[PDB]
Amino acid sequence: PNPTMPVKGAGTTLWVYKGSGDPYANPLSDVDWSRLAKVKDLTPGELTAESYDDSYLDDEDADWTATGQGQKSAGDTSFTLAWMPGEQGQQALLAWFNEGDTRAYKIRFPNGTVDVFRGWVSSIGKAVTAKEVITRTVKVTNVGRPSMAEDRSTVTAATGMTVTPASTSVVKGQSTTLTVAFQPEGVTDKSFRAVSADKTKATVSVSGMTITVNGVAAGKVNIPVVSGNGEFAAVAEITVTAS
Amino acid sequence: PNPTMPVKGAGTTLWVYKGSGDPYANPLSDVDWSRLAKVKDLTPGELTAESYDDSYLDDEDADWTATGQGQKSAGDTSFTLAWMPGEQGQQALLAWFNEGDTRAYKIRFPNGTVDVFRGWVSSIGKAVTAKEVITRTVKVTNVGRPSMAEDRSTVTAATGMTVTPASTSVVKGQSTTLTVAFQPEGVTDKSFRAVSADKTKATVSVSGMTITVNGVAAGKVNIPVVSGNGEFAAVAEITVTAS
Amino acid sequence: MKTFRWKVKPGMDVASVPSVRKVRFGDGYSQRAPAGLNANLKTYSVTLSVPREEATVLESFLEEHGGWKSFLWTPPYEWRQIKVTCAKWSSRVSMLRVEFSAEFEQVVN
Amino acid sequence: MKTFRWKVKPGMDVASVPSVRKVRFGDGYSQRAPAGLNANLKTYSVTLSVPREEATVLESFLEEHGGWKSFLWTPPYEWRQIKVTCAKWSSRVSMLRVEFSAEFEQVVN
Amino acid sequence: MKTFRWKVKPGMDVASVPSVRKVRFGDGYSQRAPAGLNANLKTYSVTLSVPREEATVLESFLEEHGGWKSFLWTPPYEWRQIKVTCAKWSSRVSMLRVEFSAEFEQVVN
Repeated sequence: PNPTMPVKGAGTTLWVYKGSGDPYANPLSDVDWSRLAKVKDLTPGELTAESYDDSYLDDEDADWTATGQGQKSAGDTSFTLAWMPGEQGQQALLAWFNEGDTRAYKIRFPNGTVDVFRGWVSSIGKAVTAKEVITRTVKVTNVGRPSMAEDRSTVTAATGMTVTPASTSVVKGQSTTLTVAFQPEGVTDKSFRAVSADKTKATVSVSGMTITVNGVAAGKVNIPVVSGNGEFAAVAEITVTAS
Repeated sequence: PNPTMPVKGAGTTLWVYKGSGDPYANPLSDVDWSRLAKVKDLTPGELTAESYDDSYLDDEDADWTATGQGQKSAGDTSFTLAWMPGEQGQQALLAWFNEGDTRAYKIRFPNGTVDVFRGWVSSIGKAVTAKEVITRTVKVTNVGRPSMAEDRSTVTAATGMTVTPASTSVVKGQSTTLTVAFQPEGVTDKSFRAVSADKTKATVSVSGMTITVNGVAAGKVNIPVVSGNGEFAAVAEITVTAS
Repeated sequence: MKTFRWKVKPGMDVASVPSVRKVRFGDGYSQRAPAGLNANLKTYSVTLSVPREEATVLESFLEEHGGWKSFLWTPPYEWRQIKVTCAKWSSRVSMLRVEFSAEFEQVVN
Repeated sequence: MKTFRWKVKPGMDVASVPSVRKVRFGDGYSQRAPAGLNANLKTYSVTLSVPREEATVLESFLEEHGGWKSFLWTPPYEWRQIKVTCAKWSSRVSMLRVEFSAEFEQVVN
Repeated sequence: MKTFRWKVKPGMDVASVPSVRKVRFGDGYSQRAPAGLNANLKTYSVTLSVPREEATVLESFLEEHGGWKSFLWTPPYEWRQIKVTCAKWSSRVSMLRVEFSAEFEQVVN
């Protein structure tokens, strides 16, 4: 995955946001993103711009016209993908079209880079021919300023994660905090998500680098944590005492 | 008929409602429907939506234009079929054009799914040429809200996620097979991933289900497996022996 | 309520035409004086586009003041809070949105 | 008859233009009053499109009142039933439809 | 402040309209005189286009003189500096720029 050399463009994936945080903040993490599979083809948006006139009467050299840049559009992103009406992601796409809201969607390239736009569905088509798989054709009109791949030009790549949990007794009506160490050379551009095992013995609450386990029921509870796209993970064990 | 996998499009039928009830209620039954057989080709209408300006003088970062989804239109559905004037179904189509009422028509795909539109005939054509069948070409302008196949789908979240590993010994140069229960009362529509909590002793491969646990090094290794975005998860244990 | 908190569309006209005392007979000598103290109070041809549900709220705001009872407003033009009065505020109710054409004349009292 | 049952398609013009008493003092000062006692009445620039067979019924309904007299109508703007009067109702005939343009004026009576 | 520094883009209108005393006699004859003593003054229909930040400066310059008062300007027509007064200066706001339209009237004073 070298982003300073040309790449062949095979394996480019497409995702649509379904979370609540800032979509431009951490687009490398595929946590709150739904993948649209079987992409037949994809034409990205065309960042254009309009021109204002910049020729004045008092100006010398009136022989040559002059202009200037104005408001830049984000273009339309079109793509056709295999039609699977019974698969989640196409249902979400049709709900996105019907509701009419402006959501974020990212394109991941075979480069380690991601281009995330914001827009709304402006077209939903379908091609039905024999001897060829039925395809669904979608067009998304973009609004605002997008987050290009040239913005995320630092990427520390992390490659490190660990957990130091309390792993101690938890009493009823009280909760413990589990330590997470995520400093592989300090600079980091990755995230994580922690969950419970049975959701009955103890429950997890994670918000902003902090993990809190509350002992709903006694026994031994297991907590798995997965970071970012899923490259790294960890497991913790917590004991809850009835008394 | 699998609505979650791409289909080849051969076997698509077109029907016109001749009943008096609500066509959108149960389109799956052809009771009050007349078949328009011998269809040379079909082209479903494209669902489009106009745009309204969303730029405001009080906005900051005005360099990029903003818009919003306007009013949706169900497009025009075209189809060319074999000209058999004397057979009922084409005379019904001609009467439909002649009196120009708004009528319902459905398209059945080889998936068990159906797309039912509602519109009026806007064009009736013919193509006379020797050495090939005379074709009647029809165009229909759709009015109002269509009932797409995705509207008739369903989802299940019966909370039936379970991880069944071997949880037994393994030696160098071998592998072990894991299992995931993908039957929350049978029907499910969610994805899952699995990754080792250390990635230093034993590796994991998510090959169509069968988490393959490979004992590169000895020790007790824990592998989290998380389904969806973190709705449910578990941790499997593998004890790689010294020998 | 004393503050117009809605947003206006890009193209808004601002007319000034200040008030001066002019004396000139025919095309001879001319004399000009600043006339009053608050020379030009400007005028903004404001246009808005709002969903059909908020049209009732916008018209309730404009109707309660009803020509008199100036209200505070910060134009996107000089970003300074002023006191303005509206008297026409015509409206057009499309299928999904409604457009408001109002005239805000700035006042002093 | 009392109620107007036909429907308005394109997006009407809803003009308020309240009447106020305004006095303009000297150096920028003024004095404003609401002039009247019961709000402003507001008028709708309505346009119908009807089949050629139903245009006679609409004409009969609009002519029975005959400029004077008021009928009930719920505008698709605030969804509050009001009493209105119509005085012109121009109509243009076409091959299969008739397009009516009219001005409905709200009345207290 | 004395001099106008902004520049006019599109192609203005420079209207002269000299004032003359004309008497029309009977069978085709007449009698004409220049009426005044010092030429004709001419007026320029000027339009500026400015970024949304400099529009405040341009407005301050045009409001300081306030209809009366004169400022120096070298028109891109004869390149001879003249004294002019502006009295309307309408302005239309846009997303990134502001378009001023004004009428500059030359004055001897």
